Amino acid sequence: GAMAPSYRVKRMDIAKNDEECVVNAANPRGLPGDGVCKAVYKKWPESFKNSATPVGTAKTVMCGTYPVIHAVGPNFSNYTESEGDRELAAAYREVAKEVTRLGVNSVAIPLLSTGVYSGGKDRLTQSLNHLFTAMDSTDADVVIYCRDKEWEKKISEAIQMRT
Ligand SMILES: Nc1cc(Br)ccn1
Ligand SMILES: [Cl-]
Ligand SMILES: [Cl-]
Ligand SMILES: [Cl-]
Repeated sequence: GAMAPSYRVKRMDIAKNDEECVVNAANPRGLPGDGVCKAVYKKWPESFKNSATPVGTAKTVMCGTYPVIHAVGPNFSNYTESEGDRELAAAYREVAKEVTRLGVNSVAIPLLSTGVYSGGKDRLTQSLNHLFTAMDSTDADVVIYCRDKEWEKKISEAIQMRT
């Protein structure tokens, strides 16, 4: 565990993270995909061996000894708001199980279902709150990666508001 488990946010490529493992915003078929998934494929291509896993689940594959936790958030184009909400919460619970099982002291994590799976909606708050629900009982240092300056501000504010 981390000595004083924390949340942090950084605005940069999750492929350049400084943590002991990474969560991929994966697709169910283990394809190279777009956005976070394509950056992860470029950095850790070996981790996409048998990475396919259903919506609402996480599957870890090692790239050398570095764990890549493939977390499949729902595509809100396909799911109802209600079913999508349930699957998004579930993907993060499976990430918390994997992070715990791996025994890491830190994890780099994107906001699931906020990009091309958002169904063209702003899901920062919805995705972040599910992240907190899952990860709050873990003792890993959590570092959330984003690319948008205003998202960075909002995420930082949401973290600081609970400290
Ligand atoms: N490569 C990336 C892309 C996004 Br979106 C967030 C973090 N890292
Ligand atoms: Cl960068
Ligand atoms: Cl996404
Ligand atoms: Cl972002």
